[PDB]
Amino acid sequence: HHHMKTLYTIGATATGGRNGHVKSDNGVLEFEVRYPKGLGGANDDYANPEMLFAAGYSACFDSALNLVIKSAKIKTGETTVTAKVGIGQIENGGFGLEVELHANIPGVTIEEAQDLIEKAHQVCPYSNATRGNIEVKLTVSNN
Amino acid sequence: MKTLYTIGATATGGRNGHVKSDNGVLEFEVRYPKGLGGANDDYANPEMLFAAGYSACFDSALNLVIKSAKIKTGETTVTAKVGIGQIENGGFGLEVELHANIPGVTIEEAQDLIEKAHQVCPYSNATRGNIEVKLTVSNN
Repeated sequence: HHHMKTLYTIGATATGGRNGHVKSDNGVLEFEVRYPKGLGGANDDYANPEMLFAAGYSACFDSALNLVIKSAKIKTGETTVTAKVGIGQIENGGFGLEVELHANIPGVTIEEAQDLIEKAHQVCPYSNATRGNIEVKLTVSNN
Repeated sequence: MKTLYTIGATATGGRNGHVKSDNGVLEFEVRYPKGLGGANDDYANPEMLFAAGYSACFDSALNLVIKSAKIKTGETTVTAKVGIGQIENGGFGLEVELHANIPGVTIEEAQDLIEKAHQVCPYSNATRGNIEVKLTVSNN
């Protein structure tokens, strides 16, 4: 039991089996999902849950990074975050993820950049949700 | 781990957040929802991406489990409801209500299927023990 004061909740529904469909409760997100070619699918034309995880994690981390920057009143350029998500088979026959995250923070020193991403990595819910379970390699640049 | 597939995405845009997968298949804007101080509820956000991804991951795993057993069912549905709140480090954490519906089976069969799916789905494996995932099943 992870008791917290819930600030916001959002739902989504998945249907359609192998040729899947996902829709947020409010319709803001709605699209097809399919297995990608590298997992035995027909093509790479559609989204999949691994891609949704990369999209969500990159956005979560960039949002947390910008909150940390604004809280510190530090001048930076516009930040960028990339998330690369891999899937493979794990020990029980299930499947698991691995993640590489990279942030770029223009206009700061590397010490500042490192401090900022360290804090962002504690703020981001995706980082808190995955810590200890999967590999999350996190690096920062200041280009 | 022997990696079978990898996919990337990039987020940028500052106050006008934008996310794009490496291949352009997903590209959309993100903003804070009203409940977290944002202007409205017209945009995606990372909580919504997690709900979409988890529901799809779990439904995919469930269908793989069903097919491996050659069990006849109706079309399944999975809902994921994702909450966010402040946690002990001063940062923020998720919580999930995950519900599957499996038509055409007994509730005991459905429970067995979701228990197996919860070991297959990468989102379940990645988050286990770090967030509460209330997992239930129906057979409507």
